[PDB]
Amino acid sequence: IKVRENEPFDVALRRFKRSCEKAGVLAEVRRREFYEKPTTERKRAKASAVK
Amino acid sequence: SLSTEATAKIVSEFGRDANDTGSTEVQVALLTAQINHLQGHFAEHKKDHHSRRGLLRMVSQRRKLLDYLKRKDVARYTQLIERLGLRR
Amino acid sequence: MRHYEIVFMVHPDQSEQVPGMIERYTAAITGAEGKIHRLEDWGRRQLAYPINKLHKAHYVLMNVEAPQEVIDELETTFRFNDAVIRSMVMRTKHAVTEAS
Amino acid sequence: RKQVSDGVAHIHASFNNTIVTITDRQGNALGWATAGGSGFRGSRKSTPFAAQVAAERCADAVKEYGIKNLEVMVKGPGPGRESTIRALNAAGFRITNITDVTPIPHNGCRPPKKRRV
Amino acid sequence: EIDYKDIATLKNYITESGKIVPSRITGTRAKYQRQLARAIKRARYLSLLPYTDRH
Amino acid sequence: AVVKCKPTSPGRRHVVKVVNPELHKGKPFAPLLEKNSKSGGRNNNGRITTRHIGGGHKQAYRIVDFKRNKDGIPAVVERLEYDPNRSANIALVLYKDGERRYILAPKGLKAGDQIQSGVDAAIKPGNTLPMRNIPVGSTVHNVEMKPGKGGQLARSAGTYVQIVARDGAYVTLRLRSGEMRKVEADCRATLGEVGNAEHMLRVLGKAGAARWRGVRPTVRGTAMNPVDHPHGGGEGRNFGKHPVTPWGVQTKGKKTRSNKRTDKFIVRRRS
RNA sequence: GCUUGAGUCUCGUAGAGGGGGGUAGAAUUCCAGGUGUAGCGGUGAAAUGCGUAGAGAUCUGGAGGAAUACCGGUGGCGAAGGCGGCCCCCUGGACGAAGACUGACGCUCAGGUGCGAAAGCGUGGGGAGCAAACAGGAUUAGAUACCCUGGUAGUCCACGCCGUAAACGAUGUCGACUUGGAGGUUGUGCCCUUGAGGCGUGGCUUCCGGAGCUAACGCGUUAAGUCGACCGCCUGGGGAGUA
RNA sequence: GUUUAUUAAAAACACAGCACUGUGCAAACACGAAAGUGGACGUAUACGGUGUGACGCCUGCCCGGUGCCGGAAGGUUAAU
Repeated sequence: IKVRENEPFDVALRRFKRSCEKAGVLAEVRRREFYEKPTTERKRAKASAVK
Repeated sequence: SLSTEATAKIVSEFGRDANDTGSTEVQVALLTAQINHLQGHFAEHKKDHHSRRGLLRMVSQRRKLLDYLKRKDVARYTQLIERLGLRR
Repeated sequence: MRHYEIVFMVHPDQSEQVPGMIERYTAAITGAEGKIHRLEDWGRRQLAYPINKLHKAHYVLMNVEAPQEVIDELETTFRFNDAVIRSMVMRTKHAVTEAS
Repeated sequence: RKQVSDGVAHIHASFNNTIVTITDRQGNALGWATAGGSGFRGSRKSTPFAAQVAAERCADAVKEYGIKNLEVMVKGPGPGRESTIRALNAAGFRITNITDVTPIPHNGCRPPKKRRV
Repeated sequence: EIDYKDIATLKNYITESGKIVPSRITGTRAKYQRQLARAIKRARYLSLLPYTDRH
Repeated sequence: AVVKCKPTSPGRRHVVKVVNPELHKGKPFAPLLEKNSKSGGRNNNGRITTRHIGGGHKQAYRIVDFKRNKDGIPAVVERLEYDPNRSANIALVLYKDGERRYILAPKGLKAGDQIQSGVDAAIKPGNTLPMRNIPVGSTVHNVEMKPGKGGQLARSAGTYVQIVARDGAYVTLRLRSGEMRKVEADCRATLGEVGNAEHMLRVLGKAGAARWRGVRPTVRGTAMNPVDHPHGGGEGRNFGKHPVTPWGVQTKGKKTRSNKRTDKFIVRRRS
């Protein structure tokens, strides 16, 4: 949302613009409510990746 | 559940010796006490199949122990039936 | 007979009647053979969200061992008292370092 | 001009269209502009430039009131969020707060199953 | 044993938005994560801890 | 929960027996009883005004405490009794002062347990409280349209009005049809919902079941000649005009509400 | 007779196990108001739709019904189906330490009985989202579809019925034996209470893997290995789980 | 079961059951020039009206017309 910062800024930016979890949870809340197999698919992929 | 003090009274009343919590009379008496409590539990709303499975398990294990008591010694079996009011 | 932890928040405008509140509730509890372990009046406290369009509420915690019947009628009194805006009755929450 | 001179810009950046509404702190709307009304329709509506034109249009819409500082309330997953914010500080209003007010439910109502293909 | 009254301790495990932190991040054991989750949900009920940042 | 009814006869085929063992078997309370002489399609003028009302079993009326006074005295519930006048059952209540009354029967009945309405009350349906004092999200019944009037809404079997909060002076009520009506917060309320929902499950089964209930036959207008009803005539089954009442107004659609004093209170109307 | 199988007792431990009742918070929709004014919604692009009768946006007050974001994890629990907010009441099971007790009371089980997702059925409620059927709009040669705007039964609750699923680990239940490694979860003993640090010992679980087995893929101490008890089932494919 | 007493007892009317619509209580609706009364000493699991007529399978399409429901952009609109 927003974290406490000093009112004068060197330049007007947001620190966590592209890292916000809001966009991802909005994309998952919109449609496609499977939620059963992707946990196992993610776990098998993660176990393959970790060596 | 069966209370500790009720369980101790059952083992002291139906036990041929003290600390005989394992005798067949004591096991059948404890099982009957839980049957009589669970009947009042299952009077209300009667949809608890999961607890009813444990209830039917107490019934079945009681039947096996009473059949064992029949084959081993019939005098004790008839006395236990007369004490707990079953198989009328 | 049974250990319980009771926390209730009171509307800020009704803050004058909370010592009488805890006195009558403790009296009912002690009449029902209960023992009060830690009667702590937390006092007024800002709330993280508004409930019933109020922002600051009185708080008091009781931590009583008592029978289930007196705790259920206590819960009824909490539901029917309009000063209590929310009340929670927990499980044993046994004897630990008091005043937490 | 207006005496309070403080406002909030609500950026409803949906996937198709971005609506920018500058209101006061009490919620009463002073002005609004949209990506469809900015002159871009169809595929260009979703693009970040359309939201920039929407922000500039609402900026000149509330230039009558003399808004000096505006907090920013951002809703939605659309491409127009950061573009609308940038176009507001380009329009020269001081941005005092940037809050992400997207309605994130709890497990909530059932989502639409549509667009499955 | 994690008490909901210790909102000072639970603030270390809530995020800025009010969410319960992941155990893979804070390194709590599974048992203390579950007790922490129950305590946060109780304190959220008592309004000691906020449900979300906005409200 | 339902005892089976064999089809020994047509007329016994369709009705299946749904009864309550908790209902009292015996005479009703005589102080709370008065006569109810049937007035079947009658008037002071003597004419039929409401049709299909007629011959049935004699019913004696029971005084039911729609307005719940005697507050401050705990009421112990007794065995529930059958009320032929209303759809739901009635419950005997004995207060600590000795006053015996009839109320609408709550869902829960406790035998051998004292019932209290003050400080020592439990979480039990049937407790009376004003609309200001109801809990958040609570369902109430026997609520009053005017403060001090008596019960007007949710007095039937299985009917309840749910309320979450209040505006401050007028509280909105979600009725069973779906209408939303603001009544004053001083109006009384009885917590929970009324029983005897299971009683409505069974079908009547025969013509004589309705004729016991007091319902005389309904003749369709198409059966009649042109003069008895606007529908009616011809050598075939259908008259073939727009659906109307015997006096001419449209049956289908055609909203007939004309009250304008109460339109401010009824902010929302059901479809 | 015996205690080594199976069981009982004491003390604890973890858990979306079940049933009942209460409450909280987001969010969606609707109703009434405040500001406000030409678009909104949607899509591959469009259109139906909604909107100058003032929508969409934003604020406030209220109503209602569902699922409980984060925690959340090839985590836990349950015989399976399955079970996720918090709280209370009622209850089933597992597991661990130290002993005590009973003394084969055990295993399986055709018939039989019970539980059995979702959809469906009956009666009565409820109905916010979603949505079979249905309507309109688009794509196409056509499109009784995929896409869009709607939308009823249903999904929700009480009681009763069905008795089916790719109900799967496509792997029946019980007991014994047979190299290891990395983990997750829950007990417990000791040292160094002294780094939720070292050393053990149980229960469930995930992955890889040796011998062995298999037609191969793979399984592999939770076997598809080596055995024993008992039950169910199969005997080419369509016809056919049909008459 | 009821029905044209006195040429028609039926396949007619009714009937349980089913749907739709109205109706938030001083309720709709009805008899009343009105007071009043019935509905109802009932409260949407209730009432009234319409059609169908136990039970099993179910109830297709078409809102162009008429009717009803909702909105009054715009026009045309009475007394005043």
